[PDB]
Amino acid sequence: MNAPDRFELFILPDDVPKLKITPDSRVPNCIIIKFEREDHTLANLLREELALYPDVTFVAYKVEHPLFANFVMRLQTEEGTRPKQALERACASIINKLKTLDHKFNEEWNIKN
Amino acid sequence: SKEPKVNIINAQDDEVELMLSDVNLSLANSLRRTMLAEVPTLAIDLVEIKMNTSVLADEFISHRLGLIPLVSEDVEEMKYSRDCTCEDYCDECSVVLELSARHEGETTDVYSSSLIKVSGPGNLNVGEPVRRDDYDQGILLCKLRNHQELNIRCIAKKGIAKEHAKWSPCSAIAFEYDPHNKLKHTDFWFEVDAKKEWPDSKYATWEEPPKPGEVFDYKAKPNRFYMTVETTGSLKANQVFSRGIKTLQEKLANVLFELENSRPA
Amino acid sequence: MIIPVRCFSCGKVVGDKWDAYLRLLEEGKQDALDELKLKRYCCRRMVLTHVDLIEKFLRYNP
Amino acid sequence: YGVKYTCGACAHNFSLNKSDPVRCKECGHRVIYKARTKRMSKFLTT
Ligand SMILES: [Zn+2]
Ligand SMILES: [Zn+2]
Ligand SMILES: [Zn+2]
Repeated sequence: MNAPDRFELFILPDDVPKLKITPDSRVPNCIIIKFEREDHTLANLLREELALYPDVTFVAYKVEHPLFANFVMRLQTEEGTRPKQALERACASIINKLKTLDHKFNEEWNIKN
Repeated sequence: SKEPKVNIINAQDDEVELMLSDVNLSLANSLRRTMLAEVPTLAIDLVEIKMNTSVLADEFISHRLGLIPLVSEDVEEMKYSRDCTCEDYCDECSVVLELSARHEGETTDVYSSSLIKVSGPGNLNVGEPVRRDDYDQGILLCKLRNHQELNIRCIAKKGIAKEHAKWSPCSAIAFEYDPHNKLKHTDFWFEVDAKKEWPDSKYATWEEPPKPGEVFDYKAKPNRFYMTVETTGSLKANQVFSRGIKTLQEKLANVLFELENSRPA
Repeated sequence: MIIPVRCFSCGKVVGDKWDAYLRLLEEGKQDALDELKLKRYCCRRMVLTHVDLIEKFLRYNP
Repeated sequence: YGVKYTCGACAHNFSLNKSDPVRCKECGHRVIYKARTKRMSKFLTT
């Protein structure tokens, strides 16, 4: 009756970017990234790998409200180092970790009877 | 070989126990849910009933078939009806099925085995009534009496567990870590003795016991996770792990891709 | 009212398992669930609680 | 090809119109259902 169409939990709707990045005025060298059609599955994973770049001064994320599949990610880094980059890096470190995983799980498997 | 590492334990066709070490829980969990919800599959989605004298109603059966597990091997070389340039559907993005059931044998049953595959499979593993039943007719759709008929026509499509549960190929997944509460990520309830009143897990044997004389370790983090990946069919227990590991990756990709599309301007 | 394909709770299929069960009773006189491969109670309760009405419905004429 | 009304018991395709009585080709039992449609009905699998 009033509930959305299921496919609104992953498909971007009419003109909408996965990412929208906004500068934060509250404190220097900080940003808030709006991720559209996403959740903890991906949020918390990005949040995590950032407290890994000891070059990142801050990193938390949140789901405004459960009805809407979106989420905000706030990042702040050291001097003259752009967080967006740290987002790239910490994001890449993620794929590799998984790239390795995929592989280590395949050779491993074959050795089964 | 490199970063995180696996160490499979007893594994079969409908399960895959294994230990995942050298990874942040955060990341284990992420993969956890990804299997549970976002791996492309193939389920019946549209049902065009023609005749039906069964005691079950139209949409009741319709539901049923939505759940019947279909093949989803080369599910990846098919397209989402939403992206296919064909008005409605076609061989390039769907699998059509037939079902005819006339009551002749004066209780006749309708098993998922009774499904035809009227459209062109284009020579790719997909659209098959996954049967694991001992006899050879897995999933009793429904029963019917004397002269009750029933003619359908199903159309299957890609989709995922987000869109609907009728998709996710996961179906239950075990997850545990640090069986001996060393990290103290829990405060055991108890009347007198926590340890005696709280069942010890079968997982406590691949990690060393506590050892009293030691003070509380703090700098230690959640490393190593004992899991188990059950499958319902559609995709091989192994893949339901691989593909998972990969889709999560594809997503992490666009987050980096979408990124790039925003630097030029 | 027929058997429920796949368990609500976890998801594991369970449509086929009906006849196997209702059989391991009548004859083998038996636990049944356990061998049918129905481990954790979520799916367990699924089978062990189904009351197959369809049978009685089927007893009706046209 | 073609069917109009059916009987509550002896499900035998009938067919009528005004004043032609409201019974059946035998059984007096004056019930009768109005058999399914020709235009197929389309369903969703959720
Ligand atoms: Zn198409
Ligand atoms: Zn279950
Ligand atoms: Zn009559």
